[PDB]
Amino acid sequence: STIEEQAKTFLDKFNHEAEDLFYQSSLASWNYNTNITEENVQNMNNAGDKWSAFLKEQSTLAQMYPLQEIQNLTVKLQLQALQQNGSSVLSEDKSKRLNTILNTMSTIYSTGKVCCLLLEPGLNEIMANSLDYNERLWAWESWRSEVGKQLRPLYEEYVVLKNEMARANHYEDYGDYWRGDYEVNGVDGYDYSRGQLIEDVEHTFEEIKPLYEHLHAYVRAKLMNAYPSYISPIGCLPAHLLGDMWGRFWTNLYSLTVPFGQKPNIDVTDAMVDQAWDAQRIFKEAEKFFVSVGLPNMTQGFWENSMLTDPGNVQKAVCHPTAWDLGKGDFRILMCTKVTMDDFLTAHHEMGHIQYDMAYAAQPFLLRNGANEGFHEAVGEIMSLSAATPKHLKSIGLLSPDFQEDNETEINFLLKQALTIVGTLPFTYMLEKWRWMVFKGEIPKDQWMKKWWEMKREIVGVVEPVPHDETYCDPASLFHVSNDYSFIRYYTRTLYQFQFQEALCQAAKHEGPLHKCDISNSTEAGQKLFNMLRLGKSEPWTLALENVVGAKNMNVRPLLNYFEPLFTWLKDQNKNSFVGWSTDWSPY
Amino acid sequence: SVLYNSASFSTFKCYGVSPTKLNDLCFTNVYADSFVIRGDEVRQIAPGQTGKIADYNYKLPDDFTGCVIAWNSNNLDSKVGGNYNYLYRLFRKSNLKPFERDISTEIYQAGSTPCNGVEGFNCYFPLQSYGFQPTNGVGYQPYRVVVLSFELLHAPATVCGPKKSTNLVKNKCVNFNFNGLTGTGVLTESNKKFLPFQ
Repeated sequence: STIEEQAKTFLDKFNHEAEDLFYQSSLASWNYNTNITEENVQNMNNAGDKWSAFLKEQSTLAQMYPLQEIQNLTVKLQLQALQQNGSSVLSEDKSKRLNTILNTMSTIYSTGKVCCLLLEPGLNEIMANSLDYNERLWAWESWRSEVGKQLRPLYEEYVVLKNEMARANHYEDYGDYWRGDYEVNGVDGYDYSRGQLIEDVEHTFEEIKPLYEHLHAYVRAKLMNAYPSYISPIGCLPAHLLGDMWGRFWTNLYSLTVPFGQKPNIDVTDAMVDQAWDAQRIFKEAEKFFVSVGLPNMTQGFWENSMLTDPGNVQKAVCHPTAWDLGKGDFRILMCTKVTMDDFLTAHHEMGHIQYDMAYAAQPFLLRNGANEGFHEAVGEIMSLSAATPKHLKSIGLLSPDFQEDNETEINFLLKQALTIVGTLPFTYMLEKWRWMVFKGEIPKDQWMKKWWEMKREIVGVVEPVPHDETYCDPASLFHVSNDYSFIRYYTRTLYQFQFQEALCQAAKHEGPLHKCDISNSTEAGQKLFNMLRLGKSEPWTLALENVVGAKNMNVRPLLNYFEPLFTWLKDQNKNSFVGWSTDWSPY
Repeated sequence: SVLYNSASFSTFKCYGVSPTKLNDLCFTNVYADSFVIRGDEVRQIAPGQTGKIADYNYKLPDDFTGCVIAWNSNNLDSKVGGNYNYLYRLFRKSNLKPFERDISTEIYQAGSTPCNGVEGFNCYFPLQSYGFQPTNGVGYQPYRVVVLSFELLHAPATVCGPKKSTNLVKNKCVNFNFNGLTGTGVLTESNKKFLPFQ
């Protein structure tokens, strides 16, 4: 026997044993997520202990296999994600010390009380619905003086420990670990080194600034009615006037900014009460969306094992919107589905991930994963975007076939989407580039506050509402930082949302703007969609993008076509105030 | 004929011999290979396939003159949370001829190191466990496949088919056929007797 022939024996040996252990790890955790019981806590720890020990002992037997003699454009990609060094490459002393920091930063963030008052929905309502300048300021200033102080010493050690871990896996700094997933090396023609990922984003960000300047000027000129003195017509915006605690989610600002009071958005909540919708017809109408397009249908066990109802009074638990994948043909969804419009738009988000896992059903367990971390959520965004067009809701049961698309109605529809998709784009791009310079050496350890505040005025446009010092720490109180996660997956999610939508809407005779498109009864747009979903981890992300769009690089052009009517209305409205912001202005 | 329209089987494919011609056809020896496999392994049971199940476990010839009976249970059998009752061979260092059973619990040798007894590296366990769970989809359900073997040798075939009998009309000059003797006459009653062995 040779090398590639004996390598296939270890794959089938591991796949026939990992799927049995991974199914017990997800089944034990599913019982705790559907019924609060102390007995289910021990079953999750016992199932996770055997899974964590079996994965580490099988990776050692694959270390002696050469990583350069297997050529098949499929098996080579499986060994790169299995023969990795991982967090156990360091010594036994620094291994247990690094895991302790990850548990302390998550405890303070989850128990951060302001005396008591919790974060959400505790301080979330104060930072949104308040209509005052001296009321919502105390909720933001006290959060940095209590949570930022307890996370400052735990964040300094997080930089030095994670930097040495990345250098042991043949890299430069810690920033290369998050970018190593997009890096492709070993195939033929589909190569993509790290020298190109650094320039793909910095170029498209220069063209989105004119779109952000018109959106930021509309929020600044709107708050001048409530308080003219506190808001400068040419200045920036304080950090306590963005809705979110960290200034990332601008969805709460939609309640204070309303362009049209005559033609508001559509509401399909009352239309489902008369048509008998007992939280079951939502999934039935959503099933047809994945049938007449060219995608596989559902299964019989999907409607009998996935808890999609209410726990009632005898049982109670949680239901965070997150898709599950138990494996071996078992797929369940844990979402409390009610009878309103909020649950109708979010039903198609996790539903797109179900068709993703069903694409690579005949593939081994080592290929049941996306090409990158920024592609899993990209499948759920293109399904929820088409599920919000009034034309899509007209051909189904709910809504009235007498409603037509109005020019003034689309103005309010693009405003709420610009405060979430591109609303967090400048904040994500700034926070991602700021952390990449800490591990390198461009930002000193004692110059975090001096660098973080001077970059917000030049990109986001947020000054200092209250003078601080070099002791506070703002980025350490983030859900994706205190729990060890990457923020680069959200930046590419907003760009890949419009790239995959323009390709499907082009074959469906829906050119021009993307807000009037409707993916329904289109067999051609469904064939190209299943190609990149079936590939999974078998092929790099460069091939998955060409099969739908046609290229291998990101582009901001499809992002501007969806906001074309919004960019024109903001230009003729913000011309009376000021287009831009002055970084030399300070409220104090 | 009664085993085709019984409405108790999922799939019923016949190769070579038609499913509507074996009712009155004689067969020498009739065999039945009853076994249970997975859902994706049902398509592999065909004269002319290959893989890891139809090559090392149950080998099928190039030509097949019979039917393939397979239904679904997924109840009265199987378990929740995994199946730990039956096993199946995955890899094997040597091939097997068609119509041959392998009951040797040997160890597959992937590398060049001698296995059979000692494991650890390049010596994996070939017998794998199933996954019959009623909470999965369709391709993960147990299907009991009963392969029928229809052979025709020089031995006198004693397995044919029941002939359909009719009524008995008398006092009429009609046609009859008794023991392959085609005749046309009147079947009138008789009082004399013949011999019991004739």
